[PDB]
Parts: sequence; C-alpha cells; structure tokens
Amino acid sequence: SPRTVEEIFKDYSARRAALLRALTKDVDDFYSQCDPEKENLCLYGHPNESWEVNLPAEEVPPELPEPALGINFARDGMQRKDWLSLVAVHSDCWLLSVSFYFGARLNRNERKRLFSLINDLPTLFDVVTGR
Amino acid sequence: SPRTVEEIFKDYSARRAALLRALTKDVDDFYSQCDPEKENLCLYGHPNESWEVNLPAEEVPPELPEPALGINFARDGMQRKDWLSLVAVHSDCWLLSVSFYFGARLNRNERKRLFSLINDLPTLFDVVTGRK
Amino acid sequence: TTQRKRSA
Repeated sequence: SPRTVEEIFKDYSARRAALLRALTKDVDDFYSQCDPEKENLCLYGHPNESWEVNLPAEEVPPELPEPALGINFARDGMQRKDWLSLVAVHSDCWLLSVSFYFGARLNRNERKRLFSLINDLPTLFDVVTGR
Repeated sequence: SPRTVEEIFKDYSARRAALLRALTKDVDDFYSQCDPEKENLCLYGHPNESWEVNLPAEEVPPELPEPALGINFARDGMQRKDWLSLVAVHSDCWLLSVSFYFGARLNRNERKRLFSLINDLPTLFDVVTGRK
Repeated sequence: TTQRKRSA
C-alpha cells in the first residue's frame, strides 16, 4: 500500500484522473452505467487510472474507505449537471479519505505536505462546476 | 449547512470532540455497543458533540459522507487495541470527508487553510494509539 | 425521488 507522501500522492493522482474522465470525457458512458433500476451503485477510481461503477464492497468492514453508495438512485430526479456535481463532491471526499487512510501513520508535518500536493490539483467539483 | 471555513471547522471540532469521548472517556460504553452479532453498525459524531453507534442511513445516497460500516463485526476477532486503532483511523477519515464535503465550494486557498486548522488537532489514531 | 432505501 502507499506509505510515503510521494507514494500516496501518486495513488491519489491516478484515482483522480480516472474519476475526472468518468465525469467529463466518458460522461455519456458513466451516466448510462448509473442505472436507477439496479441495486445501489458506486463510482470507484483505481490506481491504474481506470474508473468503475459497481456494487459496494462485500468485505465489511472494508479495508479502504468506501465511496458514496447509491448514486444511481439520485440520477433521474436531478438535472445532469447537479447530479454530476453531487458525484464529484462525494468522489473528491473519497479521494481524500483514501489518501489519509494510507497516510494514517504520517505525522503532522507529513500530513500537511501531503495535503499541499493534493491541493495543487483542481478538485473534481472544481472542474464539473466550471470553477 | 456549514459553509465558511469557520463554520466548517466548528462542525469538525464538535464531531471530533464526540468521537474522542467515544474512544477514550466512554470507550467501555462504545465497545459494549459494538456487538459482533448485531447488523452493521457505525460510529457517528454529531455537531451537538454527541456520539452514537447506529445502523447506517436508511435512504441512499446519504446527505453526508457516511462512516465505516460494520465496525462491530470484527470486534471479537482482534485485540482491543488493534480494533480501536482501526475505528480511530476510519473515524479520522470520516471527519475529513465530512468537512471537505461541506467545503466543496471553498477555493484552493480556503481548503488549505481549513486543513491547517484540522491538522493542529491530534488525530484520533494518534490519541488511541498513544503516538509520540 | 433522489433517494431510495439502501439495497438489502
């Protein structure tokens, strides 16, 4: 698992790149995969820069923090941009949660450095909302 | 909902105070409530500085990021110190997730300032493990 | 609706 500040930022940037693609370039496919007729679904971003829509983890309690559950249940009752913005903020929160899970053993000054690197990239919400 | 850096950090500090109480002063109550035979339970801290062990939100997607699910399931399969550390780390991650959910509309500088405030408080993982 | 009961 990622342990150093640099390892954790590499993992963060790869997952973020995956999620950003789902929300923008690949949005037609991503939107389609979030089928309200299915069981509760989540958007995952992986360190190989793939994104995936799937059911939540069966291993409970899971190792890594889990993304927001049931985003497909919100898709049809919202304007598309508002739904993407909802997915974006929960995904930004998940990325932070994952990084500081891996970073639990970093000290105060290391966690500050890690956040400074994370904070150098626009958030998914930043991009989706046009900020 | 909290929107300014000050409002969000007040909310963070209040939830954290609740979880810190759960994991230290009230740890025997918290531990007893996390019975492995129950359905999946989560540890919540609220801005009124109360903590609770409860089922997750019934309606999804939830309004706020949700804590780690089913922390009770592993309680009797690991040494107490290791289980509390697991709960503490997931709780630190949840507190961060909640604050930066509320903080979605903060700009880059504001988000850095908010993390700086958060980072001046020891993490629950630090507290429970007695980190140097 | 924009929420439903979590899946069993």
